[PDB]
Amino acid sequence: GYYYHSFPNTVTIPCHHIRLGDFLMLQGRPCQVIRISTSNATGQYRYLGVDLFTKQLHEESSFVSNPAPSVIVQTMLGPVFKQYRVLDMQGGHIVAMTETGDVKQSLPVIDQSNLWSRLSTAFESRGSVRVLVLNDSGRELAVDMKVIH
Repeated sequence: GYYYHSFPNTVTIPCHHIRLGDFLMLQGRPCQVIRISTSNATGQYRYLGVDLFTKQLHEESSFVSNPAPSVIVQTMLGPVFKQYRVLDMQGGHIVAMTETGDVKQSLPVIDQSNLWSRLSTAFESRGSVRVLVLNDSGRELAVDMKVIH
């Protein structure tokens, strides 16, 4: 929103800031966007994405909000990520630890954009590596990485 005018574990993203490859909630599912089009009927943006967990395709159109006179905004929802430290890497999954010390013994890593390989080289050469983590009804998934500098 803004000052208050408004547009779970999701943030509102204006559509002009959405690009191919971004993660969005489509039909309630975390997806990587693979196509952006415009509806002939409504003129709104339409998003086609691949579910990060199930790999199924989902489509959803933007939501048009009009919170104030002459303010008209198309938005989608994106997921909120958690950042965990990486303590160990064993056979496609990692031992991670949260900001408060909570150990996650077997966190799977998404098979996407060479993440396991990029994570391993960054881990091999550990303290500065973080994983970005999404949750699907209790199921956590490492979907990206970050080296803190």
